[PDB]
Amino acid sequence: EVQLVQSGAEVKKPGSSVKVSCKASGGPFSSYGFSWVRQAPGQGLEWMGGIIPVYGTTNYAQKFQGRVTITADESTSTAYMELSSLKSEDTAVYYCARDLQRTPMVDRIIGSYYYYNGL
Amino acid sequence: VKLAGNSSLCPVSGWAIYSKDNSVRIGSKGDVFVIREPFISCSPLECRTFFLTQGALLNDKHSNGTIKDRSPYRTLMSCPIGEVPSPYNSRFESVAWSASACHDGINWLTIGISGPDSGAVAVLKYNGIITDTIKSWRNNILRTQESECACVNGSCFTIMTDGPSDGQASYKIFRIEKGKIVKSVEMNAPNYHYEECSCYPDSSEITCVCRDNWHGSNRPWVSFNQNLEYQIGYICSGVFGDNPRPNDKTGSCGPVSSNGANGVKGFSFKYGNGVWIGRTKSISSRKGFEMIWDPNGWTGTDNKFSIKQDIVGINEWSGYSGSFVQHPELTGLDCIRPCFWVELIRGRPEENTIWTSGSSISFCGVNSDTVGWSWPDGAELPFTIDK
Amino acid sequence: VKLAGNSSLCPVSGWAIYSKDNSVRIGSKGDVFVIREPFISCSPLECRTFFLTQGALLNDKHSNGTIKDRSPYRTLMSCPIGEVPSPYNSRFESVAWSASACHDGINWLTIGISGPDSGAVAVLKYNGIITDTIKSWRNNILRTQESECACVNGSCFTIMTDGPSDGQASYKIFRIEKGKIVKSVEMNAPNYHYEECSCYPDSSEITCVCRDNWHGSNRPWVSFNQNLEYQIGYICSGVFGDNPRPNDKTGSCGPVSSNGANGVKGFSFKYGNGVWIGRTKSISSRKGFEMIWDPNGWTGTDNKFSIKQDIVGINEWSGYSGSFVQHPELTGLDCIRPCFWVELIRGRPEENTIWTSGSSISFCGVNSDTVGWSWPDGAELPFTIDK
Amino acid sequence: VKLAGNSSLCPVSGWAIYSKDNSVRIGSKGDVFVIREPFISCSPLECRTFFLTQGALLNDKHSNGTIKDRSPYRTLMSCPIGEVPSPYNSRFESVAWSASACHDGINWLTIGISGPDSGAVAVLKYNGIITDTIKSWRNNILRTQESECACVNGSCFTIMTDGPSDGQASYKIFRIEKGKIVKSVEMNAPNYHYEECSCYPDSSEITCVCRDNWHGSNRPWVSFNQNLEYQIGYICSGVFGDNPRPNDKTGSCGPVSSNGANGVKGFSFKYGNGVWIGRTKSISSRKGFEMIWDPNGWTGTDNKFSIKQDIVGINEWSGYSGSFVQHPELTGLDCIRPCFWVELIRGRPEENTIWTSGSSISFCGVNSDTVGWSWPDGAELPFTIDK
Amino acid sequence: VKLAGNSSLCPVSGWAIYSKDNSVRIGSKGDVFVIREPFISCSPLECRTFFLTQGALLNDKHSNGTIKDRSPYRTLMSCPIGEVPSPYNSRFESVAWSASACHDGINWLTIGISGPDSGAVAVLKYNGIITDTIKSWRNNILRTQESECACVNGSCFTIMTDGPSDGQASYKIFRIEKGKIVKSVEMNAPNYHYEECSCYPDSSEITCVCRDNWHGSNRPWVSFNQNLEYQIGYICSGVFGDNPRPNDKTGSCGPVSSNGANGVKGFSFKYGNGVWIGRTKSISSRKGFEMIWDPNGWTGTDNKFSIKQDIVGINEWSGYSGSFVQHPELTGLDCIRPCFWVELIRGRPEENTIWTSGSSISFCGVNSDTVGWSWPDGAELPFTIDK
Ligand SMILES: *[C@@H]1O[C@H](CO)[C@@H](O[C@@H]2O[C@H](CO)[C@@H](O[C@@H]3O[C@H](CO)[C@@H](O)[C@H](O)[C@@H]3O)[C@H](O)[C@H]2NC(C)=O)[C@H](O)[C@H]1NC(C)=O
Ligand SMILES: *[C@@H]1O[C@H](CO)[C@@H](O[C@@H]2O[C@H](CO)[C@@H](O[C@@H]3O[C@H](CO)[C@@H](O)[C@H](O)[C@@H]3O)[C@H](O)[C@H]2NC(C)=O)[C@H](O)[C@H]1NC(C)=O
Ligand SMILES: [Ca+2]
Ligand SMILES: [Ca+2]
Ligand SMILES: [Ca+2]
Ligand SMILES: [Ca+2]
Ligand SMILES: [Ca+2]
Ligand SMILES: [Ca+2]
Ligand SMILES: [Ca+2]
Ligand SMILES: [Ca+2]
Repeated sequence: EVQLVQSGAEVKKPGSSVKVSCKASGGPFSSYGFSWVRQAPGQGLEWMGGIIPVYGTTNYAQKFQGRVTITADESTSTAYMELSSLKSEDTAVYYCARDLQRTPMVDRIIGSYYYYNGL
Repeated sequence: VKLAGNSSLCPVSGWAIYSKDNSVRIGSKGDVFVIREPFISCSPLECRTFFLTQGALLNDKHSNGTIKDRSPYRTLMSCPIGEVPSPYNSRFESVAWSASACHDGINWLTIGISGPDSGAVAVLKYNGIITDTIKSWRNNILRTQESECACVNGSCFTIMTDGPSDGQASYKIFRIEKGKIVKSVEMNAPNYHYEECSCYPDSSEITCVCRDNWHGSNRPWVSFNQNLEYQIGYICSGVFGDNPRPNDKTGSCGPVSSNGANGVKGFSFKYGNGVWIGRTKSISSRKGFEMIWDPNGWTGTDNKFSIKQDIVGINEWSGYSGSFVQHPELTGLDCIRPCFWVELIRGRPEENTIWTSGSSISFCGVNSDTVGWSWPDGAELPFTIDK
Repeated sequence: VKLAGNSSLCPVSGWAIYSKDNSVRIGSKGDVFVIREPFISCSPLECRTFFLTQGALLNDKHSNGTIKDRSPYRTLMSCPIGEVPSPYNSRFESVAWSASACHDGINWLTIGISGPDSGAVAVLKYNGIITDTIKSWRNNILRTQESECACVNGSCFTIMTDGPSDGQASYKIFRIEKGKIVKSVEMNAPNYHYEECSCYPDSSEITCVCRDNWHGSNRPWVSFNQNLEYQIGYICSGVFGDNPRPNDKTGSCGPVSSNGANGVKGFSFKYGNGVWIGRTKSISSRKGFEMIWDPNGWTGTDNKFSIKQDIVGINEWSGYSGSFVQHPELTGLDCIRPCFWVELIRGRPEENTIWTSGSSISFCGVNSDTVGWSWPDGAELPFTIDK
Repeated sequence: VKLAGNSSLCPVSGWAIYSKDNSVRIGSKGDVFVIREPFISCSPLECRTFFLTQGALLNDKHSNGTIKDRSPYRTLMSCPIGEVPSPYNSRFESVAWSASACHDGINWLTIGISGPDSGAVAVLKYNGIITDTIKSWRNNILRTQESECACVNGSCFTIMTDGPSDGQASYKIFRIEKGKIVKSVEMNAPNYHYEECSCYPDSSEITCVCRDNWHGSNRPWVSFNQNLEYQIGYICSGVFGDNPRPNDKTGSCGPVSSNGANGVKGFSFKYGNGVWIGRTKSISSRKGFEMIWDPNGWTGTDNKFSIKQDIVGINEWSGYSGSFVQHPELTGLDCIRPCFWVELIRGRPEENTIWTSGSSISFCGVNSDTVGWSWPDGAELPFTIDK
Repeated sequence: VKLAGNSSLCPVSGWAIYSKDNSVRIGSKGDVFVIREPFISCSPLECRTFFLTQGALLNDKHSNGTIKDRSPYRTLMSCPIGEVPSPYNSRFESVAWSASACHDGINWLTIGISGPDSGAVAVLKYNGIITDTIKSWRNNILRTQESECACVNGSCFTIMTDGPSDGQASYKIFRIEKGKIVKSVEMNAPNYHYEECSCYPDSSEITCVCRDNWHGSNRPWVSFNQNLEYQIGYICSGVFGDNPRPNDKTGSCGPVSSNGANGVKGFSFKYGNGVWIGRTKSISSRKGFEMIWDPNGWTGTDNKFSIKQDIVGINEWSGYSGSFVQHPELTGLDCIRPCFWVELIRGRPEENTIWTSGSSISFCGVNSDTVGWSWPDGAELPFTIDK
């Protein structure tokens, strides 16, 4: 099966930025959607953004537009999430989760294209 | 002289192979364009292979990341059939990442779409001279047949789509004369989705078989006359023509939602209530190709068919397919004969390379003995640039 | 205007060199098709070199295992004489692993055979437009001349073989008019074997010299008129023309069984009771080439001949050979002049490479001073791809 | 038949993309000339891309140090539009390190300048036959438009400069008929500087927009009739057209000395007192390109303009630009339509390579919907030869 | 229509540069024939560059040992002027290691010499059809002009040599009409030596300037009329034209024995008692080239001349040079204009490579301003194949 290994814990002052890695220690990486979900302590799940590395496309939630950046590295099978202008309300546990099915074939690729079957 | 186009489709009973360029195989050594979305179109004198280049050559570092269908470097170019799309034998047509081209009988008409996603502009050329332009009216990527347009009596017609690829969009029919758009009609087709139509003239009218990328596993169609009065519908046959699709089952004259999400450019030839259906052999991936004759498939919903001819083996890569006709002006026959081409996509996303390109095969309908076989791309991947 | 073809063969007294393409040598650096079975055919305006590519280029990995004569990637293409068969100067004709082509005087006729071994279909094109098809009638590999066909008065003729290569097979004559098969006759030739015929028109008739791959070291022949009434027989000369063969000995007007097993495509020109014989110099391998004039070899069984002209040295590689004519319409003469080409096979199975290809030389008959020499391929093998 | 040229410029409201050759990108793999100073010129039948080669190919060691604009190896050559300038598709015109070419309607006129700096000679060819020569009259490098010349009624005109590039020089107008210089006039223009003029015919006269390399950040211009009576001046608009230049400010109908030192070849189309200005986006480097419509810019000194259309992004390399027209003989219109090309310089001095070359894009004016975008060179530098 | 050729040579006062192919420089990357002995010849419509290939491409291993002037792989081919001799743009003419070609006004006449040294046969082609042959009569290598032949009134003339290169040989004049040799005369020239003549028509007659390889440092010449009545002699000028030669000294109307041993192919244009002499700048090696006008050099023995124009610098490699004319049928003038080409030999024996090849420059005579300069080959040797 597939294993997603994330970077260690992080502590930041407000106004700074943080970048978290997500190394897909398995097969899937290239043609699979990767999402970044955060969860404040004692609160619900909140989806920040997603990426499809084969198509080089990203989709961000309207709450995080402008200060979140999700990048991929097709060589090392690693995904990244960078959140800038950090506020104290951003204190949460940040998860990265692959999708369940291979992405469909898109001939007309929208720059913000993303698919979601289930993480 | 002008192409009359008042002849009906010749009735066919098979498909004889017409051309095979072996591009990607020859591209491993020679200087060959990285291409995608090729199509064949014929004049009353010759036939040509149009294609959208990526401004790069195979086995070159500039073929990296050439999945992306839209870039300022893509150009519509053309070369003789069965010939490799090389910069040394290719004629330039227009700067485009979405194109269409046909010959009214006196001059090549080419339609090139370039520009940003919100402001794409289709450049119309007649004899290589810019004759008209049309701008995206819904500011979501403007796209066209990626196959030949259809000319009748001196007027050529095409289909363009503006809007979402995963939802309801806007579709327009155009009537071009000597490269000038003279009439256009937006189709009143709610819950329909039209993309990358394969239009062919049929005895003074035109019928386009298209691709439903939004909720359709059967193929939508639209037919119209010179005044652009039109009729819409879906191929009712239970032999589903899109890819992906479900297994063969009870069809529908409306869009079939099962596996109705994104599809593949295709074609079909309607003969009364029957239909010649070209489709992939696989249900999920773009593998194999075959021609199926359903004698009642145009208006009936059953899955029964009477003739099937193999084109590409189920294990080997296939891709876009489109129709192209050979008019009596060119062949000397008394009816407009139908033909088709098949794109053989190699590389990304299915294969471990840094590039995506395609070769082409083509077949023409004959009323004589034919045979099924597998004419695949044949390139051994990955290439040296992929290590 | 149509090619009349009512002139007799010009009488010849030698052979002057006509072309040499130096393909494989230039293939070491340039972009050159891996080819095999080349032949020359002329229109009333120009002469062209047809060939069966392998969908790959020399010194490329896709030239691996290209011994196999049949694949879905082989295509019939043509380029000007003496020119290298490159994708940058070659015109596409048809998808084929067995082909034939000739010019009736108004348009190129091409015959391309592709498909499975049990269902091979020959696609006939007139001016690149598919005009007819013919399917294998014995379901064992369908094959044709691999040299030019012969046109008289507007009708072109060819030979096709269906059945075993090591036994009795089926042989048919065709009479094509503007790419449409108008008449065909199956030859009744028991104990005969016909393969890869070299047909030339001779005073309103056609005589084909062929290859007996089953039990024949002399060459079988068949001559016929426009109504396809035909004569059959073998070259009686004791100067055996096939390869392999025995040493020169007493010949036979029937098939000579000694070393009668598989042969090489060849040709011959009959002049009354005499014959111009082109053959290899070696008796076992495909090495060297020479032209021999036997003044009574067509009807006599002795081994005596009066003239011999060296073409390729006995130590250097040779291969298929075939006839091609230049009609008075092209030369301005008052008789149809004979010419011939020689294929120079390099690589497998005789050489330590991963590929097999060939270059070509050609000679035309003249009634003037000539000289014998050795014009070999000249490529230094193995190539860099073979290491 | 001769090109009349008595029509006025078609009025334009935008620019539709006409060609893009993707040379340097394809030069990374294919065999492509190292070129610089390209320009387009059209006959009544076709359009061609002329260019000055360096006698060398991209990614080859002979492309080292190819900054130097003058060498005995540079040649003026031409190929179809949108095609890559390869030795396999390029026609030879003349040996030149400074060139100009136009079609009077019956035959290509080419002007090639070669020789030493003190004795440079311009070779004039009409249909490739040398028809006239003209020698440097001030013994300091003789140079010409590096764009198309202008033909009216059968007479073609050009501008040549002899003397210093950083000071007052000598400028002459020529009137060529069938390649023979029939009249010339030296311009009485003290304090003016003319280099690399972009000349277009406009209703039986010619107006050239040029480059002031000595003290000018606005563009000098000269207009003349068939008798070579001329008028001189500078574009008064505060939208400065040269590169480098100052920020947009109050302009002058004389030379603007601020950032008046060396500039870039450019063009402009005058319409009454309006002007379509093509210029770089950057003020210092050769980056980006845009078209600006100033409705009073030809005679007014303010910096206000009403229309701007993006051509190349401000961050991507640009270079020479020049005008070329399509006459009614070619387009069938009733007015001479304006177009223009943009050279995209890559490599030295701005980039870490051993070479300098360029690709081209072109646009034609239309009175219909257009869009602004960025169509840059797109080559990934450095190349393998630069390591 | 036929080339009349009854005009006298246009009188000239300089030389304007006509073409430069930059072959070897482009050959370092592109696919370029290894050539030697190139020459230009013109039809009433175009001019072409003929050359003798070696059946191999530059920077390829098959270009090893290509010093040897004679091999069964050498072929005469032609391409447009100023273009690189590539297999993708070169037309095949004949198999030859010694060649000549000219256009009578209706069809290209080509003469190709191949075969063994003792039995060489020259193949004559008119419109690519073999029209005649001529076999060596002295059984010692048969050779010809290696430059264009001269056609007058429909009859073309050439010179061939059979016998020793270091002693008395046999020389013949031929009168070909439509590729058929109609008359020949062996010259009665004891103590003379003729090789590689440069023949040009001059007012219904022909005058050839040739190379004395046996005992001559001045150039021998022969002039003749249509009936082949001839006159022989040597250029009397003390400005010696061969290479090697002695310093300029008192000349002779007979052969000058000082440095009279083997020479270089050259040319000269006679104007009354004057002569335009093309020669190398160096006295020992093949370095540099220049044009010298000696107003009495044809009949006078002094070393005085009045005009000298530099062509190639004394430090840079030169080689064969030859004449070629442009008839009034092509130029529209009232006199047959003279031009010339220069071969720039690179590699062996003078340079450290495994190969020998050459590029070409050409000039045409004009009565207008010209300039002297150096237009060398420009290739940086050794190439990558030489390491
Ligand atoms: C073709 O294009 C792809 C992009 O689609 C290029 O992929 C990029 O590859 C480089 C390495 O070759 C990656 O860089 C690495 O970054 C990590 C930090 O994240 C660093 O630790 C490594 O040492 C390395 O520098 C880069 O992330 C990756 N980018 C993407 C978007 O995948 C590929 O290199 C290109 N190949 C060619 C031949 O042009
Ligand atoms: C060209 O095609 C031939 C096939 O005709 C390829 O030959 C194959 O070569 C590989 C090795 O290169 C052989 O694999 C070996 O298998 C043995 C087990 O039998 C294993 O112990 C070795 O380590 C190796 O993996 C393979 O058997 C052989 N196949 C045949 C049918 O001969 C050849 O590799 C191709 N070359 C190129 C350049 O494409
Ligand atoms: Ca679908
Ligand atoms: Ca059914
Ligand atoms: Ca046999
Ligand atoms: Ca005998
Ligand atoms: Ca300036
Ligand atoms: Ca203003
Ligand atoms: Ca000498
Ligand atoms: Ca003198």
